[PDB]
Amino acid sequence: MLYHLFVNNQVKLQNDFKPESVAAIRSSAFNSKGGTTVFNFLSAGENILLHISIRPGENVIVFNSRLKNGAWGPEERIPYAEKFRPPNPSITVIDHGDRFQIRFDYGTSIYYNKRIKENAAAIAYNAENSLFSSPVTVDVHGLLPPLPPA
Amino acid sequence: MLYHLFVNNQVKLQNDFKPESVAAIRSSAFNSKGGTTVFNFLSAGENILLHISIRPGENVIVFNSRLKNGAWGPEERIPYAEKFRPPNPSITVIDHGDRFQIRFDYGTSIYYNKRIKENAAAIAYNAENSLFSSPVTVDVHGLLPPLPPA
Amino acid sequence: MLYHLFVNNQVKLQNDFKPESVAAIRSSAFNSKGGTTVFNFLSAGENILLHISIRPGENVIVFNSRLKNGAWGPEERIPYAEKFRPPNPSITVIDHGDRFQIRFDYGTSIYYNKRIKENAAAIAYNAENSLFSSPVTVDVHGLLPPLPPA
Amino acid sequence: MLYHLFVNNQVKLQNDFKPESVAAIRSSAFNSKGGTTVFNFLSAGENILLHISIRPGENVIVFNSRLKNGAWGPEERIPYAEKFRPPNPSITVIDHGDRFQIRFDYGTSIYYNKRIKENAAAIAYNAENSLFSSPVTVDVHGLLPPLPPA
Ligand SMILES: CC(=O)N[C@@H]1[C@@H](O)[C@H](O[C@@H]2O[C@H](CO)[C@H](O)[C@H](O[C@H]3O[C@H](CO)[C@H](O)[C@H](O)[C@H]3O)[C@H]2O)[C@@H](CO)O[C@H]1O
Ligand SMILES: CC(=O)N[C@@H]1[C@@H](O)[C@H](O[C@@H]2O[C@H](CO)[C@H](O)[C@H](O[C@H]3O[C@H](CO)[C@H](O)[C@H](O)[C@H]3O)[C@H]2O)[C@@H](CO)O[C@H]1O
Ligand SMILES: CC(=O)N[C@@H]1[C@@H](O)[C@H](O[C@@H]2O[C@H](CO)[C@H](O)[C@H](O[C@H]3O[C@H](CO)[C@H](O)[C@H](O)[C@H]3O)[C@H]2O)[C@@H](CO)O[C@H]1O
Ligand SMILES: CC(=O)N[C@@H]1[C@@H](O)[C@H](O[C@@H]2O[C@H](CO)[C@H](O)[C@H](O[C@H]3O[C@H](CO)[C@H](O)[C@H](O)[C@H]3O)[C@H]2O)[C@@H](CO)O[C@H]1O
Repeated sequence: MLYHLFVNNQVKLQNDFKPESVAAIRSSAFNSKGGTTVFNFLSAGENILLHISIRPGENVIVFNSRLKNGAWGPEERIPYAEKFRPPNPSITVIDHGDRFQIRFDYGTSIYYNKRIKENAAAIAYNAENSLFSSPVTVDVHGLLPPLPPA
Repeated sequence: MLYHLFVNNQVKLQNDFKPESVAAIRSSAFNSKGGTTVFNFLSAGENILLHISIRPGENVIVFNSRLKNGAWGPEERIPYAEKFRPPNPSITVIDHGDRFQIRFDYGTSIYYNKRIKENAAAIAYNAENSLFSSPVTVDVHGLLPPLPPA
Repeated sequence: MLYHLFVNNQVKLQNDFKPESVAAIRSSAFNSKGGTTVFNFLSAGENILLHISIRPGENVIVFNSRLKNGAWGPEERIPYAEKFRPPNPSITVIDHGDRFQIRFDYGTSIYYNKRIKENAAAIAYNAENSLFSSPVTVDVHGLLPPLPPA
Repeated sequence: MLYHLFVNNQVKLQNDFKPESVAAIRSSAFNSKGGTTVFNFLSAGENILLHISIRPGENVIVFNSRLKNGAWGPEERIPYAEKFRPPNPSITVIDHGDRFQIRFDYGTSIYYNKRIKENAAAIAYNAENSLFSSPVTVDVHGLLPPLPPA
């Protein structure tokens, strides 16, 4: 399923993003002078299951979770440098049941253990001066599709 | 290369769309009550190498070519019905040197012999009440990529 | 990297199967009346890092590990029924660092925590009356490749 | 549909190779010192619809056709040099109705107008000292599949 997720907006998923699901986010551009860019996977009740806060200025990517009216929990962070590949940077998220796998253009995958046991009903995209395009292309799969030889 | 082509706008290709090139156009939606939707492959001098006029009302898809300040030539047309597959309809265009191959979601390919011997420098998208989303996702290849087993 | 793995034989990998690596095994046939079929991921020292024993007669698929001249460890099982799709069944294995993910044609993935900390140097295929063809096609990737829309 | 085509043998297709069909042939090896290697697309009546003679020693690849007990027609040639990419060279053939498109690893496609109007029922592979592995992996599609971003 293809979705066009606009900045400071979100997309309501046709089906719940759950175990086996794969979300491939791709941007048509890379704005070098962009600021903090955020992607959230939200449950039907608007809980933030997965929070991805890309911070060029602070040189880190922060992962966290939070209930709608709750506080953020401990942060899991990695360095921002050498993760995205211009001019079409991407972000791939896979639900492995007990944890999410997050892959950028470079480096090894990032694994984030699930904190809120609910499936995602929507994906949000927030930024004042986005690092990526608006919208970003989002292809969501119910399971990993057949792979090309290369 | 990924591009986001907005309605009544166009995208300047990073490289010329020429023999072997493949353009995969995908829409995040299908507007059943949409009107005539148009896609043009333009040369650097703005000649319309390939004109694709999808007409739901007239129930036909018309293919043609025209120089910037010239007149349209003879039309090559096929029935509109049962070509697109909602909710993510697509259009694939391949440059085979002496002709273009155009493929929709259903039916056999359409072959259109080249009339203006120039390479395409941009792709335009025009519609008053588009049948597709805005923008549409466009992945352009310099050659056919490796194919998945399915 | 493409390999042709023959029954009761193995293939030596050009590169070590390590974190991020993906192996897509595909069969050109499905012999419904075949017997127990095994696939092993071996280390350079010939330790069996991942043993996949497909037993149609016992209606089960067994996962385990063992040192070259050591004993099998505790078994991890899953039903055999409705996992493979004829006439071209497949098995996909992905190294996630701390565990392997194994996916068949249907159902959820199976996750197997690593027990021997070494990378795989070869993949073996054993059977007297295999459920699959000989050889089976094996495409091995250093990392997940770009994914098609479907 | 996946097939394993062994040298000096052939595979009978489950479906007729016809317009829109695509056959991706891939080798698990490249024997630079091999000799002339041939691939034929045959009709049910065993007419050779498309003959591809790869001759490294003559530095040429020859295309032709001929009836089961008939004579070769006029040859269509292209240089052999820099067409294949080791260690996993490939050959892709697409049926465009009025002609076949043949693509190797490098260079532009070769187009061959159909001379015998029948669909292919089998694909043959012949060689005394093949440039490729035995068997070669062959994935046959009824139509072009969705394409990955790259
Ligand atoms: C080094 C360190 O610990 N710094 C902390 C900051 O990371 C932290 O900033 C917040 O971090 C959370 C995730 O841990 C979010 O990224 C949060 O931003 C998001 O929530 C905001 C409301 O809380 C607001 O809605 C933003 O638009 C949205 O992006 C971010 O503020 C701060 C605050 O907790 O503490 C620092 O110590
Ligand atoms: C049955 C028949 O022959 N009908 C003819 C119409 O198809 C034709 O309409 C024009 O067709 C051309 C392609 O053949 C274009 O689609 C054209 O529209 C486009 O160009 C316009 C300017 O000429 C304008 O810019 C539109 O926005 C753009 O989409 C379309 O008008 C008419 C006119 O030639 O004749 C009919 O006989
Ligand atoms: C219910 C139960 O516990 N059954 C046990 C069997 O599963 C088990 O069978 C062996 O299981 C291991 C995996 O745990 C292997 O699959 C093993 O087969 C392989 O090793 C054999 C030598 O041990 C032999 O080489 C086979 O060819 C090879 O495939 C399989 O026999 C048995 C024995 O451990 O115990 C049962 O209790
Ligand atoms: C420059 C030139 O014209 N050379 C001609 C050769 O190419 C030609 O060789 C034959 O070419 C055809 C294709 O046109 C085949 O490739 C043929 O090989 C195949 O058929 C053989 C029987 O005719 C035999 O069965 C081979 O095993 C099989 O691969 C190849 O010999 C020759 C002969 O036609 O004439 C040259 O003038």
